[PDB]
Amino acid sequence: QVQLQESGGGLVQAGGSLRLSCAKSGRTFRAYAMGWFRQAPGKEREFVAAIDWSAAITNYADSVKGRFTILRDKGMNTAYLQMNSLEPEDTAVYYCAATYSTIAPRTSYDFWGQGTQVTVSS
Amino acid sequence: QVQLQESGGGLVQAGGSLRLSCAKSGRTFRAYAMGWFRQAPGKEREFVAAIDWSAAITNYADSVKGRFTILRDKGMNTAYLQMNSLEPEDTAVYYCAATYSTIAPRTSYDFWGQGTQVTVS
Amino acid sequence: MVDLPVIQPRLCTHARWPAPVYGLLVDPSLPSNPQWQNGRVHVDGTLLGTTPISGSWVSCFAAEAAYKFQSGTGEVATFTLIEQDGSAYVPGDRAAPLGYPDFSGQLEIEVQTETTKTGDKLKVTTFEMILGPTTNADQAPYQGRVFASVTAAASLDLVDGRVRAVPRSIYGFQDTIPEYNDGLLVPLAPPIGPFLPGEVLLRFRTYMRQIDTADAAAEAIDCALPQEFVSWFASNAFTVQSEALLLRYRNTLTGQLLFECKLYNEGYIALSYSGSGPLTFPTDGIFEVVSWVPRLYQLASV
Amino acid sequence: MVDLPVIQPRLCTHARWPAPVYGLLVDPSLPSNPQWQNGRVHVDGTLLGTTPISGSWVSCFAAEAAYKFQSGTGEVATFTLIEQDGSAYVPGDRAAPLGYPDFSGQLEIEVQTETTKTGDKLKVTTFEMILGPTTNADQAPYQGRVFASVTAAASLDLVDGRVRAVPRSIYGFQDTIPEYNDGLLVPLAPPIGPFLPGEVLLRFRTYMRQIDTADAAAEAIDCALPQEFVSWFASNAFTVQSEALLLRYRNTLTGQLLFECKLYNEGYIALSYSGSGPLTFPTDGIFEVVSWVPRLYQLASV
Repeated sequence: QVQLQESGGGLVQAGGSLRLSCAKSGRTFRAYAMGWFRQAPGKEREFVAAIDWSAAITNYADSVKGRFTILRDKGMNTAYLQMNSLEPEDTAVYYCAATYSTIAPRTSYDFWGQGTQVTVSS
Repeated sequence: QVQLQESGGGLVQAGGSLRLSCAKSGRTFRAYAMGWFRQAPGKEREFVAAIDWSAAITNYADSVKGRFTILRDKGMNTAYLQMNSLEPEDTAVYYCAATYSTIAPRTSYDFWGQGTQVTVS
Repeated sequence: MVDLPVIQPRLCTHARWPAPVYGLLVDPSLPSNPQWQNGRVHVDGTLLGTTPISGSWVSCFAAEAAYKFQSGTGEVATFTLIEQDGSAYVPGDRAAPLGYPDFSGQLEIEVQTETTKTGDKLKVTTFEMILGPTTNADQAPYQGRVFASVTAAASLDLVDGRVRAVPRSIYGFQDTIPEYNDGLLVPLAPPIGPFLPGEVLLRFRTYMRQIDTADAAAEAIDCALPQEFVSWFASNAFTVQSEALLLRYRNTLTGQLLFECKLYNEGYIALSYSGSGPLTFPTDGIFEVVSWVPRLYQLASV
Repeated sequence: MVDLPVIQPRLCTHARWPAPVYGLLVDPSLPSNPQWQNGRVHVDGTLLGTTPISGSWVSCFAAEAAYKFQSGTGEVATFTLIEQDGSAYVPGDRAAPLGYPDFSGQLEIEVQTETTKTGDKLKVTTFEMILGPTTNADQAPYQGRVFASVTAAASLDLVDGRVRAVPRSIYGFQDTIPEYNDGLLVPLAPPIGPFLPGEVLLRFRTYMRQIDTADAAAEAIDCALPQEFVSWFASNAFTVQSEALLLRYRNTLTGQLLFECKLYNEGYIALSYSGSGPLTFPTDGIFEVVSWVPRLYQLASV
């Protein structure tokens, strides 16, 4: 069956960098987007970034534009989130997800990582 | 504009035959079914029969199966309803209709003819 | 001298629908003298009708497409035809642009489209187009204008631009020439023929992707020559010595004769056959040229 | 002696995607020795890789299809491959059945389908199929098994049966060989080459129906020879006398030489070009055979 495995979560100082990676394994039957979501303690799961299968289309949340980049190679099973100028409000469990699509959606993702903790200390 | 011109209604005795015909005129931009609906006084417009553009598919209302035959030439603009063993319950205004389709649908027709009165003794 | 390409019919391309040749047969219950406009070439390489050299042109057209939404109809495409190489289409001594379909029914076509309505921006859109008969869309490919449409609840917001329409499927197929000029006369390649008494047309058969009833047969379409034979005559410069060529169709491994036939120099093949129903042949033989022969040359019966 | 079909490139069929040849060029910035599996033939007529004789086979496949619905994924097609003439496919000394795509990305395909639902019973259904890269669908066309799928809320109630998949569009195109054997090795036609120093590959270019963003370029795909050249060599029995044929590409009308090139007997054309960027040529010229030349023949620079 389809699995996502993410890593690269840690503690970093405000204004620091961190890089998350995700890999998909198992059989998929057509093109799939890969995205990053986050969930801070108590609050609701929010979209961070997504990239299409062709790796030509990206969607970002307004709060991460000019700070976070999502990376992927055309048709390939790994996605990366390069998180720069990190701020304490970026603290959360970051989840990898994938979904059947020719674009970079913001919602309705079918496949989910186990999540990785990012902590930014002021 | 799509127009449907009907011929062949009128008065007939119980157990007799009539042939309705319907000629589509005006430019259409893909395949269209030709069909017959009918409306008795006080009742809703109900489905009678329909034939797809290819003239290979027919649907009939249950109440007319075995009595009525719809005919059409492949891709052509004229449909015929051969109505045999007519009965008083068959008295209504018969409407030719047409609708873009690759089948013979029983509902949701876009184009409508004037209607012709059919009266059985 | 005139030779033929060494290619088994089952490895050849059909000349009227873009698919493999699957069948080889005679059937005297079928119209004897069809007026096909594709798959028509003289032994001397003279193309007739709308016959293209490239198999990829067959049952396709290119155009400047203009799109509008018309509520109760849907999305309407008006196609201003060009030749498939991008050169201007000019009304001339043939029915339509080269490769334009030469049969009737409703074709599903596919075209590259661009939309502004948000999702994919470049994509491929299917339209429905009536080739024929008349009393439908008033098609005029002779004059460079044809019409297609598809059911849409609202505008697809398509951008005008260049397309090459390729065939997806046929609905209500009929093997009679389409509406080329809104009911007006067009220049046609002549009916195939004539045949000696007892001679019948050899048919190269393929099957068309169709919309039909659950129990319909495969939808057969026939042509006079596979596309490899068409391009072979057009890309060669043969000198014609007589009215016909005797061919022998032989088993590729043993040389066993399956049948002899005549390639009339006007681009059609006759067998001498007296049965009333269809007769099929192996598709894994080779045609060999034997000799120039006169019109009246009497073939061995099959 | 060797001759070529008298056909302008612009009137020829592409050998890797089923469309007209639109462009003729060299481009040193591109991969020098591509490992294309279609459009590969020797001047002596030996077909290489998955190269079919018929243009209709290019970027297509035939199969027994088995369909299932899988909540969350949609309708899934399992294709057990056959050769496109209906004969059995056996893993052998090439990557796949004849004409199987030799590029990567997601191919929208069309197949005849039969449903038990109400409405159209025989119709054409579009599926999405990953060609490559690996880490996607675990395709094994070398073994005779590939998978496609399409979004559906419910079972499409499709009947299992024989299909011929034809290409509608390409998404995420990349000109590298697809996943032939679930990431394992397969027998391959070797890279195109070699070239003398200064020599570059002549490319016959077409454009692919694509799914992309608004401001994408046409999606270019190149081949070594047009399909009419492939069938010409395969249908002739030419004797090879040395490493290459000297060709002249001439203006049909003025007789003016546009360039000279070497057709290597292994089925690719070299020009001497030292620019770093692409150089396009008119597509309305004619290739003529001058003579057999040795491997080390020095072409005039273009």
